[PDB]
Amino acid sequence: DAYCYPGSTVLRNKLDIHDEATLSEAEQQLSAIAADNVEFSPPPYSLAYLQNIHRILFSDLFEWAGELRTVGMFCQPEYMEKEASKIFTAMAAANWFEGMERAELIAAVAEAYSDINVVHPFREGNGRAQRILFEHLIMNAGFEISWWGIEKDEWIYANIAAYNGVMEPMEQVFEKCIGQAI
Amino acid sequence: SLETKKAYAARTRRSNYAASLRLEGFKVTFADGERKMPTREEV
Ligand SMILES: [Mg+2]
Repeated sequence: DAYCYPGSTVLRNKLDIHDEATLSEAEQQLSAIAADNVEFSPPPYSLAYLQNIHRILFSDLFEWAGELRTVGMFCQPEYMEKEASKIFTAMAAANWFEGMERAELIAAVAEAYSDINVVHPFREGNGRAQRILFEHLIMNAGFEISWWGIEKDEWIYANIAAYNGVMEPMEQVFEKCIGQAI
Repeated sequence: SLETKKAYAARTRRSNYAASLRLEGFKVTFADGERKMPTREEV
């Protein structure tokens, strides 16, 4: 993969870090500080909105922060803009889930999360940038959101279930992460 | 609602990102999301 160093699996970073362990700690810390500088913004949301979050999170490490996948992995690169546009257009047609009760918002957010996940716009950091977007999406809909509502094993299985078209595990994830109205 | 939405996000984003790091496999707990964060001074 061209994003990585020659003869290695570590992606090239601005800090010239060459083992995967010390890059995760650098990525985890530097992106956490950046995550604390992301403000809620009102809709319409879009791929560019998602790209803006990714650039804010990882611009201290990767030059391609905010840029879209150039290699395949999922939706292939040449169709990602088309596919993301379909998803966000449908979300916009549903008023970005505003006006929906909790029960309805859970089913729509679960399905929208998997759809966007299939696009997978970035070489790395897709899940983190996507969840910050879905934080804004849920609180724009008017509800509290905390990813502490589920643990990692449940999250992995819900995403696997969603790969195979079964959304019920994704729905109970948001059933446990979406709370009272703001 | 807009100013309250931004206020809610600013109150919860740091804890939510620590939780989001936990979903990705990072060894981060709830206390890590409550701790003071160091300034950007990458070594
Ligand atoms: Mg994910």
